[PDB]
Amino acid sequence: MAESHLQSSLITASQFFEIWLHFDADGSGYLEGKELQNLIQELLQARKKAGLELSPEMKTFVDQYGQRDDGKIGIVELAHVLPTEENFLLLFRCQQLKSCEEFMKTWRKYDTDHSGFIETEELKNFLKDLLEKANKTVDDTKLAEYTDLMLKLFDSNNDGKLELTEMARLLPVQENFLLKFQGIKMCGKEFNKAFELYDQDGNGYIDENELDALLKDLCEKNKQELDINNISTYKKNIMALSDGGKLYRTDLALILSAGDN
Repeated sequence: MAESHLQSSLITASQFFEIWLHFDADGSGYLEGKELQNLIQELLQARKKAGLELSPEMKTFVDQYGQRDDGKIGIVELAHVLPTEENFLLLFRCQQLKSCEEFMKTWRKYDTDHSGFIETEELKNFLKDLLEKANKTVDDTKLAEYTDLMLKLFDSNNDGKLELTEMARLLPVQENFLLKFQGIKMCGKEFNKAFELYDQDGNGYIDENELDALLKDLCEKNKQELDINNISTYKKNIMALSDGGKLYRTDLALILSAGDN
């Protein structure tokens, strides 16, 4: 399989994911630790095997990441090491067109009434908006291949819908909260409980201040991931799923749930 897809095609990011899953051991949804050197070694193998040199990004991926033992990557760093789909990647570059959080403000923009996760026809419309912004057109082999892998690799209940952490695995893991938040996971159950606790006004809604309270709670719960030097930063973050400074709990149900709702 690796032998094949690595040295073949214009790997879309579903098949990319297959190759990735071929060494995404932990299933972190991020190429974790030593499995990167495991990747990297199969990559450089596929390379020297099929007689393809390990191109300076892939070769540097071994030279700079072949020792990223305590490392972790999203689809982002590998998507241009394994040359996935460079033009399709432009929308993937929209997850990194500024930040890992402000694009999330974009992601809920299309959805219906902001359900917190885009549905099928709605994510099948998500790309259309993106198509109007990539300054290209994002061709059929970009739009569908890409819309589909988002909608699949992180379909949270196999409903044909889209929640964050695929687009957020395709998000730049820099100032994101999206990987810390996969391990931070309360549980969708205490998630529901805590949200009711964050709803201390009894409004049935939460605004970005109680969001920092969401995090004062969380940090003091999972300080190995959520740290007080960025806690009002995580407030900055989740704030971007919610609507108008005022968080409806529909869109802040995937950050801290677990990767579900």
